[PDB]
Amino acid sequence: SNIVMLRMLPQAATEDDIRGQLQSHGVQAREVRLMRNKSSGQSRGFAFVEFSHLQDATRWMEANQHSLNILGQKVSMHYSDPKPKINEDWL
Repeated sequence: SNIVMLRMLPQAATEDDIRGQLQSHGVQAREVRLMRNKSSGQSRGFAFVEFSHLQDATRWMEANQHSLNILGQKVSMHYSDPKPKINEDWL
């Protein structure tokens, strides 16, 4: 899988906090879904982070033993899908 659902985030965390954590492991995020949007609803105490490479999700997962820590909150990580297999990317 290349998606990393980050459950148990705080309200206060940002898209940019996560950019920091990804880059500390030396992993690009392809995309980040954490607050900001309003519309789709990314502002709940989770993220839906996606990687360019299926291995890279597993990289960030296992290199943190399947738990991160952002603004002190203990965050869990879960594959919410294998990959986005929609035929559209603007729907």
